[PDB]
Amino acid sequence: KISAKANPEADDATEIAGNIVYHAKYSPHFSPLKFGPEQALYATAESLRDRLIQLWNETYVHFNKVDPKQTYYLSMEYLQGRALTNAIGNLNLQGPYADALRTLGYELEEIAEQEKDAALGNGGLGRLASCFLDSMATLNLPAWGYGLRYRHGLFKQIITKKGQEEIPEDWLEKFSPWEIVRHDVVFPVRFFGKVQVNPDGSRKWVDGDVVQALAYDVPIPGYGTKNTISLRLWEAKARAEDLDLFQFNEGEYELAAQLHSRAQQICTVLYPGDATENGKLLRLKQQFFLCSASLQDIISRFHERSTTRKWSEFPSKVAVQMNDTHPTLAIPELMRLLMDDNGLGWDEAWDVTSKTVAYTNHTVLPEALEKWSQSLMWKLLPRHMEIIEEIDKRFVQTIRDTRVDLEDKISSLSILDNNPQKPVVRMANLCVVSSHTVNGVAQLHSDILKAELFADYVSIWPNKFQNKTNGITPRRWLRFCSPELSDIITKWLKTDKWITDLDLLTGLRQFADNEELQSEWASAKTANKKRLAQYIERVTGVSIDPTSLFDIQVKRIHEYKRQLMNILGVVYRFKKLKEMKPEERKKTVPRTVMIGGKAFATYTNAKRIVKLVNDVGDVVNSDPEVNEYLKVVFVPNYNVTVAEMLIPGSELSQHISTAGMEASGTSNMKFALNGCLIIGTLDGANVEIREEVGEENFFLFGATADQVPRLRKEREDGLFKPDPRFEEAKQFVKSGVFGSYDYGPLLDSLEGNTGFGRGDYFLVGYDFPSYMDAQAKVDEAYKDRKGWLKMSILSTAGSGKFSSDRTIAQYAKEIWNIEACPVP
Amino acid sequence: KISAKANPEADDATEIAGNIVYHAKYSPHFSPLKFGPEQALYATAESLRDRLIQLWNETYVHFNKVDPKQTYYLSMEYLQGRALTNAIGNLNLQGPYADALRTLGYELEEIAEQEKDAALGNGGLGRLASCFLDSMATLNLPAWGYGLRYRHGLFKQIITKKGQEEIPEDWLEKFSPWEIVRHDVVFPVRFFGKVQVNPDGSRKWVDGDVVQALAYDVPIPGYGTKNTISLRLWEAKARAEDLDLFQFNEGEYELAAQLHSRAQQICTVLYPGDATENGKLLRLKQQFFLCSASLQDIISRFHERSTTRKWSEFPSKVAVQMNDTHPTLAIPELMRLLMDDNGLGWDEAWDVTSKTVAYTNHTVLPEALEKWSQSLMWKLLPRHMEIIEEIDKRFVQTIRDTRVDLEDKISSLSILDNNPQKPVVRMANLCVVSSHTVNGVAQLHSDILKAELFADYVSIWPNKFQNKTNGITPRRWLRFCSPELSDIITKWLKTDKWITDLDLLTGLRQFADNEELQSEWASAKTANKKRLAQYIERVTGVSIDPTSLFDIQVKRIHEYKRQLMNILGVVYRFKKLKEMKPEERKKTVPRTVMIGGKAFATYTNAKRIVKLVNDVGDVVNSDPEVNEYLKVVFVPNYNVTVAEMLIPGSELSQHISTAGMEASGTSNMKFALNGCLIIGTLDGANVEIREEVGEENFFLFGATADQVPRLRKEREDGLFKPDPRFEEAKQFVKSGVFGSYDYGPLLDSLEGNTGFGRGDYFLVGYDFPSYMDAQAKVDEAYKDRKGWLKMSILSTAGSGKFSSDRTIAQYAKEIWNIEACPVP
Ligand SMILES: OC[C@H]1O[C@H](O[C@H]2[C@H](O)[C@@H](O)[C@@H](O[C@H]3[C@H](O)[C@@H](O)[C@@H](O)O[C@@H]3CO)O[C@@H]2CO)[C@H](O)[C@@H](O)[C@@H]1O
Ligand SMILES: OC[C@H]1O[C@H](O[C@H]2[C@H](O)[C@@H](O)[C@@H](O[C@H]3[C@H](O)[C@@H](O)[C@@H](O)O[C@@H]3CO)O[C@@H]2CO)[C@H](O)[C@@H](O)[C@@H]1O
Ligand SMILES: *Cc1c(COP(=O)(O)O)cnc(C)c1O
Ligand SMILES: *Cc1c(COP(=O)(O)O)cnc(C)c1O
Repeated sequence: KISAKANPEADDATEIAGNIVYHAKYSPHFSPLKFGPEQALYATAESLRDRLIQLWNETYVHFNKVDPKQTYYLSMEYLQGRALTNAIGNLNLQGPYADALRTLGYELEEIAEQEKDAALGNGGLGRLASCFLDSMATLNLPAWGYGLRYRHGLFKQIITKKGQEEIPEDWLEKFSPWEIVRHDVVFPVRFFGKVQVNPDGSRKWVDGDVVQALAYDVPIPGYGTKNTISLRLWEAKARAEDLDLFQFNEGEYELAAQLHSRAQQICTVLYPGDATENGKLLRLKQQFFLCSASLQDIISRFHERSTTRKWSEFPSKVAVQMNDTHPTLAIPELMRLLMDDNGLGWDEAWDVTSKTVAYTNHTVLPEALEKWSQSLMWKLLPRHMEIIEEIDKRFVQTIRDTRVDLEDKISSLSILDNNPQKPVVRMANLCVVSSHTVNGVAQLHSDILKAELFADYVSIWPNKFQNKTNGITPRRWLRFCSPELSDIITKWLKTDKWITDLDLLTGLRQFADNEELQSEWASAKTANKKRLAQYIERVTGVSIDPTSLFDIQVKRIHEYKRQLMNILGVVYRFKKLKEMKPEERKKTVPRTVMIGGKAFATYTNAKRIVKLVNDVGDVVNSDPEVNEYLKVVFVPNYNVTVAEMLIPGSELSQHISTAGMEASGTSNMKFALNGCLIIGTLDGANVEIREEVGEENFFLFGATADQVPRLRKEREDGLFKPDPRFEEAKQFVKSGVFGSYDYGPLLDSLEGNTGFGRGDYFLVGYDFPSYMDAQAKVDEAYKDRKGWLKMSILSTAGSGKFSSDRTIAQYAKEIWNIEACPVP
Repeated sequence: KISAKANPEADDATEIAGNIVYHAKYSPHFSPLKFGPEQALYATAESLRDRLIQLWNETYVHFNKVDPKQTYYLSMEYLQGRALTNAIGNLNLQGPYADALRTLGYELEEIAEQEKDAALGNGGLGRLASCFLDSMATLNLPAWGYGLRYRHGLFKQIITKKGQEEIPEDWLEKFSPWEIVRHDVVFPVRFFGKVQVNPDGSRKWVDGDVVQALAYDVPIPGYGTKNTISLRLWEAKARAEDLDLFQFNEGEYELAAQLHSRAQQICTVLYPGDATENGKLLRLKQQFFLCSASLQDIISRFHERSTTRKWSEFPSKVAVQMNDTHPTLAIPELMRLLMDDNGLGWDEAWDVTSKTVAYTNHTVLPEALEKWSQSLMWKLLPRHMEIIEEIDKRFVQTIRDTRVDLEDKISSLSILDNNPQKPVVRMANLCVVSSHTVNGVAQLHSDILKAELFADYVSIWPNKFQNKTNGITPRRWLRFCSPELSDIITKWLKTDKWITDLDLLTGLRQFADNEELQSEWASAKTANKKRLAQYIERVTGVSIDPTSLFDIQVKRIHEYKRQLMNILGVVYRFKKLKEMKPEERKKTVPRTVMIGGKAFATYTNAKRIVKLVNDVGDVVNSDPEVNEYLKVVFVPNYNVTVAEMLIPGSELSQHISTAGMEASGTSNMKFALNGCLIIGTLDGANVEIREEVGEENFFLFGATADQVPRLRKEREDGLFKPDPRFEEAKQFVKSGVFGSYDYGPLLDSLEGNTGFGRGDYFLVGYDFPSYMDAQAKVDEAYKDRKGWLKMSILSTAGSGKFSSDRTIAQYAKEIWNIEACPVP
């Protein structure tokens, strides 16, 4: 009935309905008879993109006129998730859009479910990046992100009888309605080739392969602001003229299209397998391609703002932030662009580069810092190796000529490790030496960087090193994912200003004992639990009881994350439930356990752990004697959407990594913000959460990070004494109770005292008893409903500090020296 | 200045200007700073596509409600050219769009020049297809075309010092604003695999590769009607799930993506080189892909129109027309879809197939009819070979049962040639045996098919064979490419109804001697010649004199087309001009010779001819003693756009193929319609043109088709006597006058009496003298300006018969049994 009428600025139900129908008809991607939910999604998204374009454009023009110092965030991952709910929310158009879609015959919820997540990231590195973008927008900061437009993500995880199987993502196999292609924004990116030395001493990278980098903008709208910034993504492309027709017409199709194939490879998947030289080269190509395209674009915008400019202004007008060591090549690439393409001398280009770049480190373990073969780097990126060797020459000369106390450490401090067997470039060393600031992501992590990992560098530059505690946006992670709870918070604080000033949540503490609030709290959590139930049934086929305790663990599958401990706990609780009399079973607290996460495909034990969880669920969930008191579900394809479904409905979440292994952990912060209590080790963000929410609202257990090496040494000296419940759990897994899959090889990782891959290095067995004791505390606290709801309210009430708004403001002031630039 | 305001139905300058700016802003493909000619082009096209969508939709719905019999035209080529001018013209929005672009700061002409031709075809087969689509739309016929969405055409021709070089077309490297993707219209297409026999006797093609066939519609608007039909184009695609991640992550990138690569190959170029087994298989895959995707879509639309349907209705509701033998596989594919996917028995599916399919043949030479190795067919399309062998078994049984006088000819009449040395499938035989109608494309061609090529088949089915003389649309080829001449015609006929009733042009004959008309005619031709001069200067750098005689030959470069005869004529003319006294040179008619066309890349002598034309021009054009009387220019990258520039400005065109070699030739018709006289052999469309325009208005020469074999035999018997002027032309080319390129090997094709590639089989030497005598007649006729202009007017006046509207109306009534279905 509703007729097409374009209105790019539609802000009421009737105008918005007209604009959606306009796109359906005049921006078609389907046959015109079809107006199903999927077609309704694309039309709605295109209706919203109209407003996004207006704002993006206004923002671009304003930043152009003002010529503020601008920050560019370089990341190999962005976990954008779905864009619909967030776009509608930040434009504060919820009611009008929900009403428009109703007049067109749909519930907004159903349409929202059609959207595929943007497969542009994998883990916490990427979701941090995504949260940061939302906060940069909302704080009106002149800042952008750059990334790669990956076609297939890491992988879509499916769960079969074999356990995890890995299939390419398909989010772009029709189209993304959010992105805007910029066919004028193309930069050449080189690979391989060699260095031409000119008579005047200048140098030029020549020959090799040249790919085209094409820009796509993804608009990022701020909450309660016109300010709309960009996640500018690159697509690697060959030109038509790069296809060799002679070869094609001889039947040599692969040779004919070899440039197109190498360009496609760059944006196929994140973290392509790098056991072989091909893979190592591919990963390096992706990092270089990000770096080179992004820096060419940045330099081009710097010049475009010239009202007449001097290169001395560059580090007063540009900040480049490296998320982890993946964008390390920005350092030598910026030197290359300055000196070769722009004529600067080494000293002037170094002064610019060292004042522009900053490095954020996300790791405790020095073994985990990136290193590349010097031969591979010479092959792919000869001119950059020239620049890197010069950076290292100068640095080492300075240590030799000023720090004689460090002479014996030059072999570890240098960027180039000239080990006779496997000479490498130490990318973290390149980052620390070159960057004006280096930061960690939690206080303890940052102290560990200063005191252990980079101590000799701290000695050289005692003001280089800073902390910036991670955070999460309360838009995506509370306001938009839990609207009913958000309405309760607004009502009781008598303001909605908490959405941009999350510290206002402490105003809930005075009401934590108030039974009317506890009632409304409980109703909210229950609603979310029924929605979650529905979802889990939909996607795993298992019915789950929403009056049961929802216990959730969702992280990357990995021995140090200790999913294996959780699952052995479940196996023990199952066994005891089975042995109990039915009269005794009625005393226990019913529980639905939910584990999810992806396993790196080639990581054998991680894949065995996923298989184990599923085999355990298959048995427990189908056992009519205890399945009223316990169910276990492996939740597949964990991504932002899945987190948006689980987090609002969560009651207990598990953050149980071996102490000392986690720098941070932002999912912890999401769960705490949503009233979900944590069972956790004293590690990463758990430390700060427990501080802010109060130790009485947190379930702590396990060895502490300083005990861990002592306890490993006790194991090696044969002094470990396994708890009987742990031994019984193990045996039961080895009993055959969970089918014909031999779990013996997985569990052998927990056996013995010595050997790589043996001796329970992650202290599954040692922590097990305090872990089970904590789970007993959870049960007892759960049975006291009023006490539970009080703890849940305090958890939300104490979450203010974890806002990514706080984090980004600190970066803005202390590292980038940028400020708000609100679009009028 | 002008503000964005969407108006899909914009019909005046101000509304249209707003809609263009609306697309520029809200359908962006560029950074928002840029509004150059290219960006203007895209925005203007999108503005027009708005109107095209409305009409396409209205048309689709109307055909759906009516359930008329509908024709589907299958072609491996469409020469669509540029769409802008044609779209504006058919919507009769010329004035409003030219004014809109002027208010936005542009001339429509400049915007028009930004458009890349759709590289979807190569030659006359494809432009015929494109003309037919325009006439289907204009005559309100329920008819569509199906084609492949080729990414890179055949090739873009560049001319370098080496002559022709071939580069991939790039029309899709940003996007095409005309097409509409239909993500719900996807069909599976199989290759290789094997045939499963089921216990119930049914058979199923299984295994092998499976690609996805995705539809894109290109709207084809009719002149003076709402009726807008489709050229539906297929893209071959792999699914994301077809990428093998294990292999990708092992560094085996080619293996990982091998399905994606085989899908991409299908739509890379037209006519991929087929000397090797790979290429033969790729060409077959392209034909099968077209056929299978198209027929699945047709069957799906047949069912979608059901009001309740019976299969007996299918051939009353569907006609499939095969343009040449490339869609031969529609016959067995339609039997496969009917019997396997839809459950029909052989006899019912054959009755349906034989009444649905018809075949248009375009060939005089039996050596030219497509044949494929039986083994290759078995490998790629096993189920189709099963069906083909059954068709052939039954047909041969029919000859035994009913036409025992043909028993001895079964080995030539059968579809399967079981020659022990080279067993093949004869695709033409399959087409003739299966189709209810077979037609040729000119009266003489059709008589040759009945009397020689398929005589025994005519004997079996004496009503199968028909003629349908080709034609051209007077919209693209007169009304839109020559607006000024069109305005003169309208003024003198006192009507513009000729645009859809081209036989009205005979009303110009009474005026062919009228001095005022001749004056206006000349003025019109002169304006077109100056535009052509500009263009030639732009695209070759050669400055040409528009008061000279413009002599044009534009066809595929080939020894039988006899560009080599033309160029040797030019070389002789140049030599005589140089030898003349300047007093004598002033007696001659100045001439600009223009040759163009593409050479197949591996066809050595064709490429040598392109080089020769360029080397001759380089010398003549830069010779200040005769370049006032002669210039020669090779016009590069001949395509629809180039013909749109040359044809309106042409005075003489050359259609000089060896007699008996051409079935038709539509470019002949386009020239005749535009008042350009023809120097030509008695062959192809020249026969009918000369009849219609009058023998006094045509320059005929050369051997006739009945003489050709006798003359070839005389050459073999050593009785040929070369004309001295021919010999002198040859020698001068061998003199070194045209640079260091040795033309000896090229000319060796004209030497000797026997040998493949030798002995002047195309009668260049024999026809040369009557050719030079005709060119002499042209010069004399040119000097009599009134007599020339009378002949030019008579040429246009007699061109009515060559309308594609006549051609399609005949197909509609006599072959498809479809009728007008005007959209209200
Ligand atoms: O302003 C001085 C100078 O700076 C730049 O030269 C640097 C090169 O760009 C860089 O490769 C490196 O040069 C070394 C070569 O790699 C090596 O092969 C050998 O020749 O030693 C060189 C010096 O150590 O370092 C220099 C400068 O230190 C810029 O390219 C010059 O144009 C510019 O004049
Ligand atoms: O008419 C009913 C019957 O028709 C269809 O069968 C045909 C097959 O589809 C077709 O291939 C061909 O089959 C021959 C096989 O190719 C070959 O192996 C040979 O040895 O024997 C077969 C029979 O000639 O011909 C038959 C029809 O003559 C349809 O698929 C059947 O299900 C249906 O029963
Ligand atoms: C927040 C989030 C993460 C990061 O969580 P960690 O605690 O570091 O494991 C990862 N994936 C998704 C989908 C997230 O939403
Ligand atoms: C009309 C046309 C053709 C068909 O020409 P023939 O005379 O059949 O060779 C080929 N190419 C182009 C660009 C045309 O416009």
